[PDB]
Amino acid sequence: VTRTAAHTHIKGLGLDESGVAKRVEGGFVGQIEAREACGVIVDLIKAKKMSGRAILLAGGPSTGKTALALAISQELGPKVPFCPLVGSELYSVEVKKTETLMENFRRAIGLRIKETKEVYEGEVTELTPEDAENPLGGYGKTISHVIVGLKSAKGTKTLRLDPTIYESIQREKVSIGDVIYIEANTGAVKRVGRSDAYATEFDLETEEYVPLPKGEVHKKKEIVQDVTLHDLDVANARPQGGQDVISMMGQLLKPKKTEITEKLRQEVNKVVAKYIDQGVAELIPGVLFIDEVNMLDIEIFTYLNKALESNIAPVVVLASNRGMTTVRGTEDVISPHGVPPDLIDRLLIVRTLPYDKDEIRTIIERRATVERLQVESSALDLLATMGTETSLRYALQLLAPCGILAQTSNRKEIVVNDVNEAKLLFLDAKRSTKILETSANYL
Amino acid sequence: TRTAAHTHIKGLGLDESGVAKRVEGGFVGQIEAREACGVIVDLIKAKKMSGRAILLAGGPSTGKTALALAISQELGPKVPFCPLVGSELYSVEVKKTETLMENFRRAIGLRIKETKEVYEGEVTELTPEDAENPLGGYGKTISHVIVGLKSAKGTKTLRLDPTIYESIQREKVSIGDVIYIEANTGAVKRVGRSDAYATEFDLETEEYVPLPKGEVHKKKEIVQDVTLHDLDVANARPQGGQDVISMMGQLLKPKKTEITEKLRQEVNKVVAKYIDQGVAELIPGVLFIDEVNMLDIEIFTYLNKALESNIAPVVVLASNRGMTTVRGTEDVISPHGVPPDLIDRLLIVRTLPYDKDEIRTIIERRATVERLQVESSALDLLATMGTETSLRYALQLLAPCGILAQTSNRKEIVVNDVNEAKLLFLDAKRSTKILETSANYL
Amino acid sequence: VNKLRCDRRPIFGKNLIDLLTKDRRVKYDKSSIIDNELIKPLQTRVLDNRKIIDTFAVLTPSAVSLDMRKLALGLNDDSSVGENTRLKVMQNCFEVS
Amino acid sequence: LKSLSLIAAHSHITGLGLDENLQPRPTSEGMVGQLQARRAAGVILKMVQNGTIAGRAVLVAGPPSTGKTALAMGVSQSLGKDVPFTAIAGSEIFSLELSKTEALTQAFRKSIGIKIKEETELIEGEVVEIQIDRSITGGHKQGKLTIKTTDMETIYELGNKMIDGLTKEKVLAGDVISIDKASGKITKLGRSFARSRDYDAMGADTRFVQCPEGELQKRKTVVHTVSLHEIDVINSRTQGFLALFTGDTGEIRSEVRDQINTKVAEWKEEGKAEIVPGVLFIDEVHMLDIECFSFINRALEDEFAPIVMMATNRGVSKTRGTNYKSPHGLPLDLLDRSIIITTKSYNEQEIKTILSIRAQEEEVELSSDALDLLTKTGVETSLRYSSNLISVAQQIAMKRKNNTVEVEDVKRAYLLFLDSARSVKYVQENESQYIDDQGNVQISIAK
Amino acid sequence: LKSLSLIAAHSHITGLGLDENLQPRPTSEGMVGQLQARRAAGVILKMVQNGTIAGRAVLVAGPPSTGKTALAMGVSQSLGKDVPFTAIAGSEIFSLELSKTEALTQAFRKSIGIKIKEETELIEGEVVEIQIDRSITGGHKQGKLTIKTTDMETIYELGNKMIDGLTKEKVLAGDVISIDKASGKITKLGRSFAFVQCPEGELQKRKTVVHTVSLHEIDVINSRTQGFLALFTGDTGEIRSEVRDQINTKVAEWKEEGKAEIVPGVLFIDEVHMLDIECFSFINRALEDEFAPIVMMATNRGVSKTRGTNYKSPHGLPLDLLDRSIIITTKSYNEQEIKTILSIRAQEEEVELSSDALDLLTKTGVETSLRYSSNLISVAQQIAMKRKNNTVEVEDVKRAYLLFLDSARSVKYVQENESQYIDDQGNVQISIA
Amino acid sequence: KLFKKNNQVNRVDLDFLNLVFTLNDKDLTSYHAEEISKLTCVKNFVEEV
Ligand SMILES: Nc1ncnc2c1ncn2[C@@H]1O[C@H](COP(=O)(O)OP(=O)(O)O)[C@@H](O)[C@H]1O
Ligand SMILES: Nc1ncnc2c1ncn2[C@@H]1O[C@H](COP(=O)(O)OP(=O)(O)O)[C@@H](O)[C@H]1O
Ligand SMILES: Nc1ncnc2c1ncn2[C@@H]1O[C@H](COP(=O)(O)OP(=O)(O)O)[C@@H](O)[C@H]1O
Ligand SMILES: Nc1ncnc2c1ncn2[C@@H]1O[C@H](COP(=O)(O)OP(=O)(O)O)[C@@H](O)[C@H]1O
Ligand SMILES: [Mg+2]
Ligand SMILES: [Mg+2]
Ligand SMILES: [Mg+2]
Repeated sequence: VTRTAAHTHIKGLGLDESGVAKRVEGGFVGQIEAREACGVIVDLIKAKKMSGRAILLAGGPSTGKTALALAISQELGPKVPFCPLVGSELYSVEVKKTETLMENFRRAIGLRIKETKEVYEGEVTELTPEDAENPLGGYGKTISHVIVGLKSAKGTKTLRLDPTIYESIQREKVSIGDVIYIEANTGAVKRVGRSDAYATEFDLETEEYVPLPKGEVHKKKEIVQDVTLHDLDVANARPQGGQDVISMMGQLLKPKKTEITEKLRQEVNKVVAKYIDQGVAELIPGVLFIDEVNMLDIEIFTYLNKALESNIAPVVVLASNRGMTTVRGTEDVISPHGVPPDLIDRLLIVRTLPYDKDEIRTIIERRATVERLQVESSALDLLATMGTETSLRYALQLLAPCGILAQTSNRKEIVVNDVNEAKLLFLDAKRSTKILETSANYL
Repeated sequence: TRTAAHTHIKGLGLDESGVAKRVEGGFVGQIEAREACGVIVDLIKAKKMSGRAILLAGGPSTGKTALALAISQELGPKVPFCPLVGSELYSVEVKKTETLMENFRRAIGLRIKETKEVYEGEVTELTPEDAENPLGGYGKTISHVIVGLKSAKGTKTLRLDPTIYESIQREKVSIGDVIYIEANTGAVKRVGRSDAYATEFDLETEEYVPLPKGEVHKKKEIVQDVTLHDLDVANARPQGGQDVISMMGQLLKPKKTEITEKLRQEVNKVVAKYIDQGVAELIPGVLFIDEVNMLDIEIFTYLNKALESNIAPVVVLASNRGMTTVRGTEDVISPHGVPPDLIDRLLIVRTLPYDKDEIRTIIERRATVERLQVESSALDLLATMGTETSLRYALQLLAPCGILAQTSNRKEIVVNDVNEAKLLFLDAKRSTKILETSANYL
Repeated sequence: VNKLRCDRRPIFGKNLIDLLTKDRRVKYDKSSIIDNELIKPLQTRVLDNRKIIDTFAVLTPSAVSLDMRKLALGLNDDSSVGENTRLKVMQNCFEVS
Repeated sequence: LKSLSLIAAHSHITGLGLDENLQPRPTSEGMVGQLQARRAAGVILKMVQNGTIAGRAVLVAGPPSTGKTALAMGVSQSLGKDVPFTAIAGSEIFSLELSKTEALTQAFRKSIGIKIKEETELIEGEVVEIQIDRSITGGHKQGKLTIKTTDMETIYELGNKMIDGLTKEKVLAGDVISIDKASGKITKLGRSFARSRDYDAMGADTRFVQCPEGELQKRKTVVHTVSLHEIDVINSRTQGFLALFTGDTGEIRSEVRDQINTKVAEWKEEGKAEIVPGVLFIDEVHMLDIECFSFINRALEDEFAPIVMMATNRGVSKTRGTNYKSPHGLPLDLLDRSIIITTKSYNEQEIKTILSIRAQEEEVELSSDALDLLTKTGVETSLRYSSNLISVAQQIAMKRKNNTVEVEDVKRAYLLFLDSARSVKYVQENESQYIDDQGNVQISIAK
Repeated sequence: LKSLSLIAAHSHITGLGLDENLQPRPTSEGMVGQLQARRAAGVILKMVQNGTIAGRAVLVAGPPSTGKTALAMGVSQSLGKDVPFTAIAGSEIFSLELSKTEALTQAFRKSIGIKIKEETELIEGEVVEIQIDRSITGGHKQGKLTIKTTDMETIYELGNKMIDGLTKEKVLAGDVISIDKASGKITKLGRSFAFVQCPEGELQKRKTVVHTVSLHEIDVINSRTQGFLALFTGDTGEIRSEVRDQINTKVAEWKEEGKAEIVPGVLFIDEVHMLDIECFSFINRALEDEFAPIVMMATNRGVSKTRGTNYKSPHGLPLDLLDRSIIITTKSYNEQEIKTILSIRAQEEEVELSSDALDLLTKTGVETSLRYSSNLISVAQQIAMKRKNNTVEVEDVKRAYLLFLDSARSVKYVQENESQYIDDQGNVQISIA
Repeated sequence: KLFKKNNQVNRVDLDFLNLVFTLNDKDLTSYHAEEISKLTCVKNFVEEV
């Protein structure tokens, strides 16, 4: 039913109006400084003014960095765009990593628009060229356009169309007495089917019979549709696809994505700035979250140096789980967190705190209540000792097989013999290394 | 007059006996490379030698590329010179082998002489032919057009092909328009409406040109030179015409491909037929390759068999390294970045450095070519900077001292101007000495 | 219609189309030579080598799947493309040799 | 003005800001301080504006927070239009599909442009009526329309292509055209008033302003600017134009470069095409390969060689590609043929002046005490941290619903946003928390 | 005739120059000295001329200035026409679009050719008059012309394609044609009176035409249709082996039917020392195939480390390659043979030399090298030519010696000037004091 | 067809907003575009309104 995969127990940071973080609130136990400081970052994204700010989250495993990343991603809400990203994913062979990095910086930002469109629908009566029966010399009158007389329920109107939308009308195989759907601004054509008046013409027909559309012929509505600025950049970069041959071959010719020049982004945010000068759109920043920053190359780091000096780069949150190590792409450079010291100078470090035995007991406890399993107190103390002996992820990993053995033993609660059977059937890290220390022929 | 590290050398400047002067032709010192370079100049003037490779090895600011412009200026405009860099031979359309052997076909030249016919005149009639028979007939054409060209000194009618008639239809000519038609080539150029129809309309976009003087048929001979590689591209791919079939022949496959040996065999076969008729004359040339140490081992190994080939002329190389690793090889250590088999068929001309007084004459003669006036104290100071920082830093600082002289309204370079050039501009060792002290990677 | 034409009209070419034909048209004339007889271009190297092609092409791709040629381009009786894309494409293919 | 301009670190710097005698003012055009660097950069500016010399390389060095990239930004901003400026990165030349040497040659061809001009005719005038004539079976259209202006009104008969462009672009009697004779395309610029109310839903071709003056047929000159790299990939092959847009070019044959060099020199000798010597700027040139170093050592001596400005940003270390630690991070063959400009640190007053002009650029009203404390924490930590604390201080002030920035916002922004050295002390105090070099980490609290 | 021939280092060597008993002469056909190498190379020459055996590899080794590449050039020059000879480099197989193994297989398919013959008919004779007949509206041309020779004069009626080729290509009554029936194309050879034409013989004659095509061409042609465009443009590579196997059975069936006869060619690889171990094991398999040409190798390096491994294998090649191959070695030359080689280079370069200039040039050829003297003979005629005499004097050889320096002399100059030249660590004294 | 659900409610066309102008050098010049975009009027439909 409800799928839980190392998450969905956190509904945000859970801070008060004064700022002081609670001990037990919102799937979090302990970690006051990273949650309250993370809420300061949440308000910093809610400022809609700041840019170029980079805050990395550094700590050990099982400490809550990615859980804090889902806490800020859940605390921001669906109206603020969130872009999950891993530093291992930025390597590309079609284009450089620079285009994917700056492109992701254009992926973090959002921009909501409002626009009205016209809706036409009705039953097709006549498909015929125009006359205006004076010849005027210019034509034995036509160049081949078609007046489409759409018969709606509440009205009957005739309209003149382009040869391209008429070509899609020829594509839909419509005839006299078929209900169509035609959009004015876009030009897309959808057929609903044959009208209900011609259902008695034949006894069996593959074309379904739809009723006449109610309402007028011309309809208008307004949408508050949101669309990211990178989606406008791909819309400004390459042709996507159309219903004609020239648009589909325009897609088919060069569909391979290329690098984008700066002047194209200047025209995109030029007409976007014209849309915000008209009062139509509203610019809102976002979040680019990069996982495993120590896996990045030195070229992406040095382009991050100039990229954080750029304007549109929003509040970017990083996550690095190392220390004084060698940077990838460098031989002798030793720097903290795998980050060069110039990028670390413009970075902000939020130190993560570990958890005690009772806090491991509340992690296993609240994870057990979210997992909807019933654990006895003796097995809870045993899973607390395994939480303080092997790891946190081994106890949270062994929450489910104890319930599985409880299901096979028909028990509704986790017992001592079930978690000891989980100790016998499944082994941790140190037992695996201790077993693999004794080898006959590379055991 | 634009001067960019050159144009002060008008050749090697050797005597008829061979002995090189000390100060002659923008050169000071360097007797062995100039006189030996003149032996190479006569070796190109032999028109018999081929496969000879002479590399110029030396340090920076010693005069290897200046000697390359000295041999390129000493040969003259009649001898073709092909400047080339070893970094430029890398290509992804074709291999580096095709560009290397293609450049070996670019060095050679071949001058031709040919006569062409020139037709011009005012168009009178554009009409198909009718006329008679030895055995009776009545209905008559496949659509050719007799073009009656009315010149000044003569009136003649000529029959043309449908392709040149199609270009005549392209030029939108009519009755009474001056055209230009070439017989052997078939190209059509319109000069304009003749001056007799200038009074037909008061305003017209077509300009009014006078009638061409002279006869209808004209002939002349040209001593036009054209390189053998230009004949190879002319033998390789279609270039472009005025018809649809020629323009689509260009548009279909314009991407350049590798050339087979049999095509070059037919090219120099009919070229050898042209030299058997006494029409053309074969003259070798020079392929000069810059930065030979940047070449791959494949271009070196194709240079081994390419120097064993016949048409490879006197090729001059320039390498500025020593016992280094060859590009494309891991453990091979060889002098000049050149493999020892290619270095065995190579000839090394050692370059000599220059003293303090020779640096003073380089700055002196470069200052006279640069048309700047330098005082003796600033000349000795630029001599000490020539013997302290580099030669290229003093020759690089010849111009800002004259700029500061222009801002200070002075006509001569003074001590404070070159010391201000020392304060505003820094050399290599001051830049390294400053960058040695770093707070956060200065 | 006022906002429609106000949104319609600023369609700026990023450089020009006269920038494309300005820097492509050569000031040099035609100047035909024995150049044109010297070529034997590649698509007529297909035509002139008809005997070597007719004598030396023997082997056949003995395994094939029928109606894969129609599906590889997307033109069949049912696809995501429209109805006269396959017709106009099959006609422009039907004319081009 | 409508180059896209939000608030950048390099947005306030507009022009070098020098006098006619090249002595720099203290406060001029966004640049405060660095008198010798701005004067020498003005010598480079008049070196590009002179254009009589070429093949010269310059280097701008110095410690961080000095603005060598801001100095080159001031040179590029004071350079003006119609001169090409190429700003590439030092690690940008490393590519898999393209070699580093041929990409560096591509930048050296991108830096220099060519101006080519020609003259075309234009007929602009108001349409009175349109009367075309075709046939119901045959074809062969015969167009006639009337063109009118203030002092001319004549009827123009049209050809086949005029009715081809006249029917594949919708036009009316009220609509006004401007026709080029050489191009053959029609510019439907404006309308009178006549035909708008014919259809409820119409086509896509409606255009109205027109109120014209002047003569009917006028001839004006058009000038196009094109760099040498564009001519290189265009004369490479036909699909080099598709590689010019898609970026799938690389490794061009040098016969295009040599014959294009002789063709450009012949265009200079004939007087047809004039060229503009542009500036090549390379950022972060310290981590460059030795092959590109020797390639610059050859390519600086070519004839068509633009002025190269370099910004070596690192210190003395080991060059990539070799084992020895060369000084400056560059070999001496590069630094021998180049001039070096160095920058120095700033005073306490110049940081307050730079934060004041960043307050003028960001449109932020600051108090005196917040500028003094922000100047003190800008002297103590860095320039960039204060240059971002001025941004967030207006927003901690904005949450209190006043535009005035108080000292409490700067103190809160100081205790919230930590410096690098403070968290270096926190990292060295918490080394058991952070993961070490050997991967060891204490993720627990008690032993 | 008229293979393009300027003055090469390998231009004077024309043929191996051996007798009927295979004992080499001292001076014969441009090759002087190396009696055992030329005799063993003559055994290889009659090994290719025999053609009854295949799948054999040979190696020619020796010090520099011995002419192992010149010996293989003498084998290729004495091989004659109609036999394919492939001369590739050792570093030529390294490619990015093509694998090294498939490029080596491409060379192994390039070495062996196939002769296929057929018979065609030809009608050559002088045209008297041409009388075509068409219609102004309908079409359907009906051509008639008269063909004449010394003993035959007849009128030939023409079809549609004869008037298609007769109107595509301009021809007159005076112009004379030669028509092939199977090809259908017209050869407008000569013209009558104002051309060449002056014909004899019968009107219709049948002659045989023979075409030579290598197996690599059939491989890329039978790969796909655009393998012909890849045959000219060179964008081929990595062909499927079903074309090679079915082409091998088709070639064997053509040999069994007697239709197509093949010519065993020679494969020559230059600078084979820096080759990959994968190509070494690929040669170790490919030498045992049925259609395997005779391979001649020229190992030019010494004992060093092979590329691809860490150990220093002897000869620069693994022993699996040298086990299945024969090795010919060359020795150094005497003092008289350098003077003889410079004399025959004087005969090849058309340079008249004096006796004392040949003696001093022989001495500086013994002291330094062969190649330096072989270029000093070229420049000595031009130092002589600046004095406007064709005779070469000793002053030109001494001036050419003091101007053009040897490698060891400038090695002494480099070791004396190590402060001037840049060192291994990049240090260089660009100043004086 | 499962992803040919109703998109045009929540889709912008993005071809009407003059943002596919990378295809505008195929059939439009420079002075055609400047002379065509200098001339777009308000104050005539304002007159008829
Ligand atoms: N303070 C906390 N409250 C609740 N769960 C936590 C806390 N800290 C860590 N966890 C749990 O530990 C698991 C692993 O931590 P994670 O954030 O993945 O570490 P890392 O970021 O080093 O990979 C997460 O699934 C999370 O549910
Ligand atoms: N004879 C000369 N007179 C004056 N200047 C010279 C002379 N020879 C060389 N130079 C100077 O040397 C520079 C060219 O050095 P070059 O020899 O090309 O270096 P490299 O040896 O590294 O190729 C030019 O700037 C030129 O001013
Ligand atoms: N004239 C100046 N005065 C004070 N600070 C400056 C000046 N110019 C630049 N800066 C500071 O330096 C920053 C840029 O530093 P940068 O040149 O990128 O250092 P690096 O190149 O070492 O990374 C700017 O954001 C600005 O805050
Ligand atoms: N037997 C020979 N007869 C004539 N010339 C020879 C002979 N052997 C070698 N040579 C000369 O040696 C040169 C070729 O040397 P080469 O074989 O390239 O040296 P390596 O064996 O080091 O590759 C040619 O110029 C040729 O004149
Ligand atoms: Mg040089
Ligand atoms: Mg920087
Ligand atoms: Mg050899």
